[PDB]
Amino acid sequence: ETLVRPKPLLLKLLKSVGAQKDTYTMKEVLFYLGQYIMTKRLYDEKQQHIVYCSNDLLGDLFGVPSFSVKEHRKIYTMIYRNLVVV
Ligand SMILES: CC(C)C[C@H](N[C@@H](C(=O)NCc1ccccc1)c1c(C(=O)NO)[nH]c2cc(Cl)ccc12)C(=O)NO
Ligand SMILES: CC(C)C[C@H](N[C@H](C(=O)NCc1ccccc1)c1c(C(=O)NO)[nH]c2cc(Cl)ccc12)C(=O)NO
Repeated sequence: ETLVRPKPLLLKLLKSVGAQKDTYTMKEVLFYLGQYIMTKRLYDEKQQHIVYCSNDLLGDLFGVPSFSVKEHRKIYTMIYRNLVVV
């Protein structure tokens, strides 16, 4: 699998949910992002596919006020703008 190196702000976010490393697979990045979204309760309680991220680090990184977990290609792109491959 492709190994990626999150930029400093994304890495800070990942490590806040127990990520240990400086290089990751995209699946690991998505896993830790999910953990962040879950533990901070950023998902809509009625519509769990909706993530709210205005005035959160996640929003500043992704460049959106909210997104749907179903927007896979977009999420991949939003994550990728915070990476570099290694
Ligand atoms: C509220 C949400 C975090 C719940 C979580 N959903 C995730 C999920 O939909 N993953 C499929 C997927 C596939 C490709 C791109 C984005 C998302 C998911 C996960 C995940 O690790 N699910 O286990 N991580 C995510 C990160 C982002 Cl930014 C968006 C979605 C996910 C879940 O546990 N469903 O049982
Ligand atoms: C070899 C090839 C099939 C790649 C595929 N992995 C993709 C992947 O990196 N998934 C994690 C992920 C997916 C979407 C955003 C961020 C992170 C991936 C998957 C996938 O189904 N992984 O199991 N789905 C993707 C959707 C988009 Cl838009 C972009 C990437 C993926 C894989 O390893 N599948 O077992």
